Amino acid sequence: STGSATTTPIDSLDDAYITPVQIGTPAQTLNLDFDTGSSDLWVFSSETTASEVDGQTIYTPSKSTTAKLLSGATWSISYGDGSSSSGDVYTDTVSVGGLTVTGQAVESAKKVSSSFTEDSTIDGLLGLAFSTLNTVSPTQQKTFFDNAKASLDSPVFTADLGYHAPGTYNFGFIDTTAYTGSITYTAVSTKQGFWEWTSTGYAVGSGTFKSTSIDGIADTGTTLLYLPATVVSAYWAQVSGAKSSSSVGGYVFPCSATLPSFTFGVGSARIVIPGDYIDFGPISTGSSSCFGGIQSSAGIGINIFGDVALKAAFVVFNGATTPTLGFASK
Repeated sequence: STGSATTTPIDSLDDAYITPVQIGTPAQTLNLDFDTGSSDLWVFSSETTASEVDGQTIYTPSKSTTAKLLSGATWSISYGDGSSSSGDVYTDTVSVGGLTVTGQAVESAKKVSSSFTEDSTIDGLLGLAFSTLNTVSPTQQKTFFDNAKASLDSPVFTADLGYHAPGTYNFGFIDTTAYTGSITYTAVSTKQGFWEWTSTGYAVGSGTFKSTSIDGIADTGTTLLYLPATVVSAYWAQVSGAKSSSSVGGYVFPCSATLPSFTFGVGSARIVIPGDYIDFGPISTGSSSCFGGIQSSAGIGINIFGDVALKAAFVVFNGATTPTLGFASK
């Protein structure tokens, strides 16, 4: 089997991407944030504290003939950005882009943090990291991909995120028309439960490539590119007037600037992030200070190849017995 679904930016800045997911019978379609940095499929629901729902579409398990309470199971997750959610668990039929999993754990939120409430466009998350990170207790549950894997034509999914435009998540096949040149594959460590890999270096603009190992994760659920402070300083040093602002929470730059590109290495291959992808717009409405899309990972504890990086590539998440990641230009 295969599946293919379009993923759409939630706003004009590509702050996140949503993908329609069918849950239950008859189908209830929710728009979920596909997150290769976590491993829980959770949704706003009829059980979510009413004051914490503001515009989201909810899953109502009582209206699904295939929903079953997973008795005694609870979940609770805290994300790197300090957001959180928790609740109980149903199993139900879940389909993405024509690919169907029966008996998928659907984690129903009883509580969500303010950042989730305030984002009316995101109805929940669909985790695509390794199932070892799943938070369901006392019986850990599998991700949608893990459940689908054996049925797929090939045990892979691909992320093809757009810049200020829709893109595609495919399951079970590699669309050879969706990228240019060749796909370069690189090793993954699953030790921390992430799609963790090592970039071979970087360049800023038309500058020389610096060969250096940068361990990080491929994370579709993180907006920005978070890299070591040395790398980030080298980038922003090429933008007149750019500075790190403790009050704003990262590097800002004059909105009048033209940003240089940023290149990252994948083995001997190179992925080029155009400068425009690094512009996240005014820090507040009407400001001439703009927020940067490349930020320091210092104090996160891990480097994160988030959407800023991934949207410059066609990315293969190869879930074979020994997982790997593939990157191609597009």
